[PDB]
Amino acid sequence: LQKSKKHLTDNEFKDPETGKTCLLKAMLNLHDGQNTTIPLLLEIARQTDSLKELVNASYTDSYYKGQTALHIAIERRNMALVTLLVENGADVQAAAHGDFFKKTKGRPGFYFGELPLSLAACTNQLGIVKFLLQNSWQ
Amino acid sequence: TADISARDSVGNTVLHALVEVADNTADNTKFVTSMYNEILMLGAKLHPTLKLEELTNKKGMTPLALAAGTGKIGVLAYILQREIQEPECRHLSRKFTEWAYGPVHSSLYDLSCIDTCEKNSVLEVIAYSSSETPNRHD
Repeated sequence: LQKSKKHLTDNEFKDPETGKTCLLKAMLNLHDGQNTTIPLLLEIARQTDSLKELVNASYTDSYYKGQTALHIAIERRNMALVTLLVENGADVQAAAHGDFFKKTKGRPGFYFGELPLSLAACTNQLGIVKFLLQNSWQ
Repeated sequence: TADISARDSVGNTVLHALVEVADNTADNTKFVTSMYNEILMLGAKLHPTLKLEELTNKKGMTPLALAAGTGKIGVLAYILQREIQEPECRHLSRKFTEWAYGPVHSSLYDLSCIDTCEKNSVLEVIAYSSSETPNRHD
């Protein structure tokens, strides 16, 4: 990806029908709380330009609309990955709009309030609450 | 080596015999369901291509249908909510999980031999039971 751009090519390597860039895919398939590609995939994005569009990225589908990779780390109870991503941007105000994330609907879903701070409060992650309010960056 | 698959005079395999011996008391139920697991798990280590629970005795009854025709609710509850977490004995699970986003988790119960199946459905064997047939109603 060095030899073309990494920017659109990662955007073209977003999983179609879901919008998953490689970042969101990583925390989904974790092993003992770490993939060991997550540090690397951040290394590809920090050297080569446009780091924001990997972490600010989210699902594109209407059913997980707005679920950034930051939401994933909060559900999987990984204090570290919440730290790692918020260092590299990873907006703490990303609205997980998707129908999975809306009011009860009479269908399968978990409503927490669409925002990562509300996810942590509704997940029994008090450490992640206090972190997201006084971390260092955002 | 003993034969997990072998049958008695009345055709009952070992697992059928774990059903005949159950008596709807807690200590028996605690045990038989424990021992039902182990041979049923052992039969995946040795002879990994059998599916013991599909074995039918002289009366054409499986261990599940025999637990339902004979009023064995504790064994029935075990066989139906059975979830085995071990990798090579996971296919022998029967209560699965399809997703878990936070406190929510969506379970899947197999419906083999409950719906309008071929030989003896657990609903038919319960619904069309003789009147003695303890715990018809439970």
